[PDB]
Amino acid sequence: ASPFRLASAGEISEVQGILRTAGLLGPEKRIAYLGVLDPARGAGSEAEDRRFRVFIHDVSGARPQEVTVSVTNGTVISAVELDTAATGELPVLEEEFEVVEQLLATDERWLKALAARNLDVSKVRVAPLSAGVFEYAEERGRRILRGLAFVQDFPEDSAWAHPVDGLVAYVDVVSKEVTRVIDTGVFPVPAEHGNYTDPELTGPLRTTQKPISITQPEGPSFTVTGGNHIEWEKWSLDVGFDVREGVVLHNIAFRDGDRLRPIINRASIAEMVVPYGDPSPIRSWQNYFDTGEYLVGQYANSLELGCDCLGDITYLSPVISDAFGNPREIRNGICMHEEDWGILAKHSDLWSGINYTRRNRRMVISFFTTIGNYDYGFYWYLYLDGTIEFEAKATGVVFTSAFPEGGSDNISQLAPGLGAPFHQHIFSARLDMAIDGFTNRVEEEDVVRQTMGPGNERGNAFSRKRTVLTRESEAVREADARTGRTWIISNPESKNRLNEPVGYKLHAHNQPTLLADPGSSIARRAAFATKDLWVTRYADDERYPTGDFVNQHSGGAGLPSYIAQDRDIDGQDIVVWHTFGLTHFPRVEDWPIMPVDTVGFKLRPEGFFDRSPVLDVPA
Amino acid sequence: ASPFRLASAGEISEVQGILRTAGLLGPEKRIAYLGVLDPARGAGSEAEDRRFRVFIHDVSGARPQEVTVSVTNGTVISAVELDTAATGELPVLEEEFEVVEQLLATDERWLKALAARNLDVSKVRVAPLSAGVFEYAEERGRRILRGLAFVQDFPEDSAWAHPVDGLVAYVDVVSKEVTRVIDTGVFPVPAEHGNYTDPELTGPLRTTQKPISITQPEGPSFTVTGGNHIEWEKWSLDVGFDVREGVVLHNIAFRDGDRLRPIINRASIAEMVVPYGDPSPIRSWQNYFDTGEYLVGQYANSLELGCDCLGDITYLSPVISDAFGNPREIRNGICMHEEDWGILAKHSDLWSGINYTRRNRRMVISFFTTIGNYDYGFYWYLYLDGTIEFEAKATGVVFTSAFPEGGSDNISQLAPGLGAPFHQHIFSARLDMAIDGFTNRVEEEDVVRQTMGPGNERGNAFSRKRTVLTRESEAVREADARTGRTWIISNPESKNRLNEPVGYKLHAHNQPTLLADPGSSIARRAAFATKDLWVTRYADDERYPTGDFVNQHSGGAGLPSYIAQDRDIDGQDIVVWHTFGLTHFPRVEDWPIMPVDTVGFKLRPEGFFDRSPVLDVPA
Ligand SMILES: [Cu+2]
Ligand SMILES: [Cu+2]
Ligand code: NA
Ligand code: NA
Repeated sequence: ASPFRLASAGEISEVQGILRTAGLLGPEKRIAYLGVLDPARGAGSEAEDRRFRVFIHDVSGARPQEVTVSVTNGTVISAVELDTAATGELPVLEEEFEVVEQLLATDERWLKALAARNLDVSKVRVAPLSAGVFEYAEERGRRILRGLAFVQDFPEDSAWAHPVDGLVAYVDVVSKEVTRVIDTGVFPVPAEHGNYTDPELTGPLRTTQKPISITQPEGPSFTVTGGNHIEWEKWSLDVGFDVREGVVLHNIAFRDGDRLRPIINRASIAEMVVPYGDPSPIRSWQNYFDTGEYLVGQYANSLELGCDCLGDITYLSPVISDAFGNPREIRNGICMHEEDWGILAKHSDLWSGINYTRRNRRMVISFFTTIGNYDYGFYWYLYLDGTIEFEAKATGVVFTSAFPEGGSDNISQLAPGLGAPFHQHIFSARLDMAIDGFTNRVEEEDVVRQTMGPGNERGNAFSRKRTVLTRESEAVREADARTGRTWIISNPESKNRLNEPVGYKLHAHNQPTLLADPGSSIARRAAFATKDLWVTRYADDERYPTGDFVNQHSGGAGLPSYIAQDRDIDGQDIVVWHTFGLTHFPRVEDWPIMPVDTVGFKLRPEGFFDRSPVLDVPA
Repeated sequence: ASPFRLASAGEISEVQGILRTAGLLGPEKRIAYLGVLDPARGAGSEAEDRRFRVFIHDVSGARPQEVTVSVTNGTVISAVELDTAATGELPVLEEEFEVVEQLLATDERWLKALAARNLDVSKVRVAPLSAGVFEYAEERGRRILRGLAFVQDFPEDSAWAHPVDGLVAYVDVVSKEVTRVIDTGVFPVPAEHGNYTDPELTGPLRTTQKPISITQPEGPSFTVTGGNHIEWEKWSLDVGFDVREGVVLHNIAFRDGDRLRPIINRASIAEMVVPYGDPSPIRSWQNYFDTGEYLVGQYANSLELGCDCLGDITYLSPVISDAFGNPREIRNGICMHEEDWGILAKHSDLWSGINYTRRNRRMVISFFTTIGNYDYGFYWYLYLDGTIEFEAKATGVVFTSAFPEGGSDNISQLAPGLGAPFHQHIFSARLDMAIDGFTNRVEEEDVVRQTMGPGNERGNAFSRKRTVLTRESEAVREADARTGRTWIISNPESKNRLNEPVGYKLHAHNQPTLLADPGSSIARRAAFATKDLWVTRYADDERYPTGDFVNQHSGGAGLPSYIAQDRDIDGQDIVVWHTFGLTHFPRVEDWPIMPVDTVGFKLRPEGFFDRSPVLDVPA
């Protein structure tokens, strides 16, 4: 059993049948989102009712629906009609990716724009880009995708090298009308290729790297039971998978002697946004919610042994729905392994003569996804000493434009005539805290400087302070790297042996948050991304910092709406949302394919244990 | 042949023989410091004379001396008497460590303080602690160590568990006088032991950890020639070792096509200080410059295969002088290895159908040192993509105190009665830059937010600005994490194919800098630690941010004196000094032996290459 087990191919086919028989899955319907619902609070005495939540899109434009289905009983529990002009459009479907390019290929404004630039339509790729919400009054209630063009010179060519600037199209994918074709001027299409597998670009391959062999003679130290339940060096957890969020960790706990102590109830990356900083109207509207608009889990890669994942790997192969409700297995979509992590603790003592050295290790659960030109690896780490860590790895090909003659304040030049507009990748981690159980609170810790004076006559003293966040209206926080600011999640009703409330300290990377003007559409639609830390009271339906239907929604859904409830968070069931991101001014070294850059955060035990928890590690 | 070769055992004897011949190294003399001198500029082309610099301590108190000698010519190049009362005492000798406990063991005042607490003198360890510069007029012209006591109940007991608070003693280690014994009250000596190899505290050791086997069947991809010259995956450099700074990197360069391109001429950790923030008179004077006062290189551990350095390791065994001028080999004091570093670049393309993955690696050069309760690992990494990184790893046992009844604002409780005063560990990296050669300049790069308005009507635009630091007076910089501030070192006379100055970008961790009041003794003596970044014009004698003689030296030397000369740094031979540190509020988890915490920095190529430099890495 386990009410936390991964969705099976059978459950997904059951959802399909159930929907099909209740009349909700006609020829014109598409599954836009499908995932398992988590167990409600309490509810632990009751046997599984496996439920699935489903967004049904209608290609004719009739109303979409949100449907909840019980798989154990074979019934629709509810179906609600969606007013998308109110609550937002449905996520972008894989099959809609093509539709932008095909619709445009017969539009005469588009054909004429290509003809002016001497581009063969059969060689012109169109990226299917989400819309946002700007000043275009005809777009309200229309399902829109925007289109930017890239030239592919041949089947295996990297079209990203050949952007067609000065030209953008807006397209109603439902009515199949091109609503606008905006041409602001021809710009040369950058000429050089970006084919990073072409010997002409690689030059001769290095023969100098000798193999590194990583093996585990006696197998790994972790177990997997029930399909997805891990135990490893005192840690216990379940590894979930959602087509929108990707890997999601459930019931993170740590064995302290006799007791299994809970730390985090659910951890996920609940949204991520890529806002572009170029004020040209070709691009000034682009802001991709890869998570909320495109759904990152659906494009999770199959990870190749010795290539994506090196060493003794245990795979999970999550199953998702396609657009028709058929199960699709993502084979080896999640890697799980343990690795050596250097020195954990070391001391050679001058008085005892004892020399002591122990090594560290971490458990790694990861996947890797691809959304158009980006690729992102999501990695969770658990260490021996109780630390939890997340890390995002951003690679792929940068999104390109022309580089204007006489330069730019908003774009980098990567190759002759080729630009890469400035942008950010900003993630939100939603951490439903359970530090020794659900009664938690958050404190903001600052370092406190002290003035030389009485009490401090040498002027060496320094201290720190902690401020409990008591209500949601005062739980919207910014980083302050100058005063070493962190946030402690404690349990005021579980004390360690020194009679202090047990806790975990969140260490942020303190990177810039959203740069856009606060009056922008993006600052409203991705308000989560303007502050580094938010604390909300737990509620079942408060899932994403951006709300449930991100595509084309007007603003303030999600975290600003939740926080407006101004609920008690002081010693309550609470959820922490940490914003963290990369601000990317691309470099020549990022072209034609980019070296991984990274960002993340970590949580460390802060008086959680009664002493170091790693004294029982052997040499 | 190598002008950058490590010191040999012969070279060291040679210096002792030359000093002996000169009448400089009689029986009352000690070598407090000895290292090889780096070639002067335009040299190896002017001369190639092999030279050594020595600080000679005199155990009778006559003035010490600084002496430069040529080991090839067998001559003294210069010798100067040191007025230690003005320019600073010499580094503390390993052989002075026991002197403090020894002199106190027969002092009536110390014996009376111990009696009052019911402590057997034979059981009481005293830590030999640097003295700094405070308000004690009898200290002028005296070589002082201060002492703090810890009880050791048996030969293998960790005495750190048993601090004897309320008591401190000052000792003139040359005249063998105890100058003061301060007793502010009896404090219970904390009772629990902290013996981390004791099964009482360990519990049964885990049997769950399976082995991880890391091997290189065909050997490592790097070569080592000339004893310390490394070449690895396009990188080239020389690994030096100095008794004060530890491992030092020379001539870091990167082969780009048919040129060896310099990046960094010399890299080192040129100081690191541990200031304490407890206002108790027992501790308010403590600030240990483990580099400048104690010499971290001295205490470099012999590193054991498996255990300290895992995988296929090539060791160096640098050679240092003893206090008598005899060579002493630090067997296996430096580990060098390469290691797999996860994904380098990855992309699955929706149009070309090509899936591409490359793995990263890094070359690691490290040592690990022990200073008292103290252990630090210094790690330099070079990545395949051009990135250079430093990491410091801090572990050991925390410096303890009593925990006062009624709590503390400057001290954490670790065990019943057992305190750990708040302190920082702050490092200074001295980076003698050579970006494509010596003509370098530094630019401070801030993100620029833009106001919604004409030219940015949607309010999405963001940019950045870069400010050339032209003169030393302008080049004392602070971090600003909110505006994502970094510093670019570029060569205005060396342009990439896009006609931009080639450069490297420094990414700092933006941790708190020195917290002490700006009027404190420590703020002046560790002035480098109060700012994140400084830039100086290269000068042979400008070596340490704290000057040559740190022990009992007031402010007046080092980085603020260098800066005052206000030299041109815009397209010149320049040196970057980067302050970074950990602010340590100890936690229960740190006791009785602390898990590694880390801090560091990195430099990444910024338009240095003409495209990615890792397109030639094999699958
Ligand atoms: Cu980017
Ligand atoms: Cu510390
Ligand atoms: Na919670
Ligand atoms: Na230089």
